[PDB]
Amino acid sequence: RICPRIWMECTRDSDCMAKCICVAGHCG
Amino acid sequence: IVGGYTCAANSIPYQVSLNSGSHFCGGSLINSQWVVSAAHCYKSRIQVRLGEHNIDVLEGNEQFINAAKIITHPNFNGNTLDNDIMLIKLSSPATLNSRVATVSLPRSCAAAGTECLISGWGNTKSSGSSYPSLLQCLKAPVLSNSSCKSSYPGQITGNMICVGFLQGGKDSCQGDSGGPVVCNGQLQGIVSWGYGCAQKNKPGVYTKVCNYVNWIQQTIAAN
Ligand SMILES: [Ca+2]
Repeated sequence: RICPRIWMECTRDSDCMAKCICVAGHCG
Repeated sequence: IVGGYTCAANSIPYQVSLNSGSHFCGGSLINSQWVVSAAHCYKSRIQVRLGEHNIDVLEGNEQFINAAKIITHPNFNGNTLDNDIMLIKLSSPATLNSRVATVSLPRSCAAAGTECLISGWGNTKSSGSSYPSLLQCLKAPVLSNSSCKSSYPGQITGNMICVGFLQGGKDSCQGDSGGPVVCNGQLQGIVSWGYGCAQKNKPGVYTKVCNYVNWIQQTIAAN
């Protein structure tokens, strides 16, 4: 899914950019 | 960087780490006061760390300088990631020395097949997560515009290039954003996005720096 290659922690999918999802506490 | 190697000491003197409490993106030093990175790495407070090799240990070659100006491209689109480039002006000039040096802006766009060097402290696993202390390096070629557009139908603009391997296994990944792609000693790409990391037929997509040389020069000249 288009997912920027920035390092970002998350708890929900909504925390991430573009089409990144929250995979175990980080966006990817 | 997935499938790369630990960069030698003294290599990649132009690499910087953008830090906002933790490393989150890379960048490239292009003169003693300006850094280029990706516009999706924008944060209102950024500390730039230069002369880094092991990001977890103070080795004694580092310069930590706060960003004074943070300027994203006027046409950056956060949804599509088109025009994904940002300039940072350091609050004080970096001391250029052995360990800290600048990289040249491109004099022409790179042709398909040119071998480049990509570097960063991002994830080294395609599945799972492993974030290295030491800067990782990867040699990879510029792909043809046609292979790039067929890998990502309807998503590649004229401001993007694909660099990597259609076979996968070697690619940049999360935490590498904003970092350098240097081909023949010139900065040709900025780590921007992809689908996953190191997947078959999904090479990394990078901002095509040779489209922005006049915008970079004018912005530096005006600030
Ligand atoms: Ca260090």
